[PDB]
Amino acid sequence: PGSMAIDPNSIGAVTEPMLFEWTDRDTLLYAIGVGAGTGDLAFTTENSHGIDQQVLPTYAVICCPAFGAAAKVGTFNPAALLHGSQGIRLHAPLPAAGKLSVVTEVADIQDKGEGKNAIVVLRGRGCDPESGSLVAETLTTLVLRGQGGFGGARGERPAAPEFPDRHPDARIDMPTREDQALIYRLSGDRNPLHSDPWFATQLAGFPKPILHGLCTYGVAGRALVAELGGGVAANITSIAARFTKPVFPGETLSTVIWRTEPGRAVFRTEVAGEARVVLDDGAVEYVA
Amino acid sequence: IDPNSIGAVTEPMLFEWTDRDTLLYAIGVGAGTGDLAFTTENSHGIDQQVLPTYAVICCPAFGAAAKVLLHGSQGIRLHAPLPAAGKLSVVTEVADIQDAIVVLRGRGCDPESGSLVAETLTTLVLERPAAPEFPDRHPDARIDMPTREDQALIYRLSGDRNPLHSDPWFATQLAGFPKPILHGLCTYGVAGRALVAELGGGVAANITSIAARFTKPVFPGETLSTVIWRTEPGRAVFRTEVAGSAEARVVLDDGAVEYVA
Ligand SMILES: [Cl-]
Ligand SMILES: [Cl-]
Ligand SMILES: [Cl-]
Repeated sequence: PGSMAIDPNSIGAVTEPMLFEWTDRDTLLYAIGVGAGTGDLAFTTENSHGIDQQVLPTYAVICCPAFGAAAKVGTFNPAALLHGSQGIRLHAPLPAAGKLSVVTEVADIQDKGEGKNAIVVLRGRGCDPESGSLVAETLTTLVLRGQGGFGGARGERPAAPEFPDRHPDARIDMPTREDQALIYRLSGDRNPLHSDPWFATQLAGFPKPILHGLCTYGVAGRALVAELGGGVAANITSIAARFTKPVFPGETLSTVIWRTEPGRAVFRTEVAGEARVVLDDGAVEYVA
Repeated sequence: IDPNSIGAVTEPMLFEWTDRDTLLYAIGVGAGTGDLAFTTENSHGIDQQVLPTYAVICCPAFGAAAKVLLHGSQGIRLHAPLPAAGKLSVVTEVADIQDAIVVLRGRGCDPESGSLVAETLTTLVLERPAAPEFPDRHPDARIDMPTREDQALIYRLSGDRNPLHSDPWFATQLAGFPKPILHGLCTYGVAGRALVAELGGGVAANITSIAARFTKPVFPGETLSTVIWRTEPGRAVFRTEVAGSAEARVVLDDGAVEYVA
């Protein structure tokens, strides 16, 4: 009776194309959502003198969400990212305003056994409707705590990235606002875990509402765009990370980065205390 | 500016909005985690309320310019609570051109019933009516509300993209300010919030009409201090000031409110 229904026969199941459309208001709102301000007007304005709007590449999680595919596997929440991971890959810049035809898919289902975890992997692909050309990909890895033993394949946990044994090449601090979740939720995730202290505590057990995991991911994304992409959105190709611990709005997010190989880096995001790691196993591909 | 245009009207326009819009507006005018009725829709035991100043967004008088704010004025009057999501049939009028001074009026009705929901009156500076009278005594209330340095970047997402408020280049090299300025309608909203708390009991519906004059500019990050006097039952007058660093700078003046208790 306490078991989660997980279809081990659903790997490969896919959703029909769904059109995601947005205007510049949305991409601007998202940018402010992940903490962009007066300091980077390319992300927070469209009509400033000598500055074309750029779109953060982590916006792929909103216009190309892999989420729809979860309904093929079971009825669990596709967006509960704790202990899970999120990856994005871009093949073109996302325009300030546009449309994508998004299809999703159950990429993988892993059964670690009764009283161990289920792992569900959802993959999103977004293409320009006219040309059919591939714009963005997303990968959402969900950990369903203790829900194994449903008749699935054991599988293989992917290799964690190698973190060089030295000091980080760069530490980018990004503050967050006490009210940040209230703006970030207007990019679509209205879950009251992030906005209602009643709910956050009475159902979820936290002293206060937690910041959206994807907001944290967007903040780390801004730090990576600055440090590795030269402040050029388009120069970040892929970003992946694992969500290890929750963040509270108002906490400062330190993204520690290591350049490993031309066009590649690894990272973590933490909150200075011993530091709490909140994003781990970060991996980035970028154009020099 | 043909002075022949008085009494001219635009054909009706449908203004439509969802909860995202009214929640965004409230955050635009500085509401936060301590104002869950205005900034959330699904918080336990709290129905979303819409700040009455949202009339300036859903009942815009500016349709009438084609037929023709600092230093200008804005008034609103509401006959019903604005709903979190909804729509209005809006019609705008050139109320008066003075000879440069242009007074535009908007009226928004419920499309199904044809019933009047909101009125707005927008005075643009390019008979001057009676200033309210302020009583010679210390205010009944002073309500201080901060703004964030990014306040204008949020507020502009309720429609007004004027680079005056967002682009440092435009503001300093063409418009004559030291840095971008906060939308006057934003300051008005912040004063709106002050009024709702002090005179409305936190119930935004309780504030029926607000009118004020924009006298000096505000910059994002400044604390706006609304000074309020209860005059006659169900009525009050106010100003909104930024505390000097010096004499306090008055940014909204001639403020008059009608509310219900
Ligand atoms: Cl910034
Ligand atoms: Cl939304
Ligand atoms: Cl807008």
